[PDB]
Amino acid sequence: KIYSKHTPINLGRDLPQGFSALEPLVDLPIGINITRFQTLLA
Amino acid sequence: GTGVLTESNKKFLPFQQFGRDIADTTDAVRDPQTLEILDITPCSFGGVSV
Ligand SMILES: *[C@@H]1O[C@H](CO)[C@@H](O)[C@H](O)[C@H]1NC(C)=O
Ligand SMILES: *[C@@H]1O[C@H](CO)[C@@H](O)[C@H](O)[C@H]1NC(C)=O
Repeated sequence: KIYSKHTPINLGRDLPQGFSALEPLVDLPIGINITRFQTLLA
Repeated sequence: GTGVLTESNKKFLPFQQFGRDIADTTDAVRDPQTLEILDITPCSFGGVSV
């Protein structure tokens, strides 16, 4: 289950102070075992 | 169920399919075919005294 939110902030004070819910846009029937994750760069 | 279906101005998010009351009774549904938002109200009722 992946929840996403795009909030254009202006303060830039790292994580902002406030509330912003995230909506379940993606759900995948993957059925696998996940323990370690990494990110990808160009 | 049994009730009256009405066109509703409720703003469902695109992933939502239902809408419930305080007592966990459904008061809004989404049409599986035409993707319409239908409010469900109970039919007319009331106490009768003699
Ligand atoms: C997934 O793999 C780990 C080993 O790293 C194991 O302990 C676990 O039982 C497996 N299954 C899960 C997390 O559902
Ligand atoms: C099902 O009904 C909807 C509404 O009439 C229509 O848009 C859709 O194409 C239909 N699907 C199929 C597979 O016929």
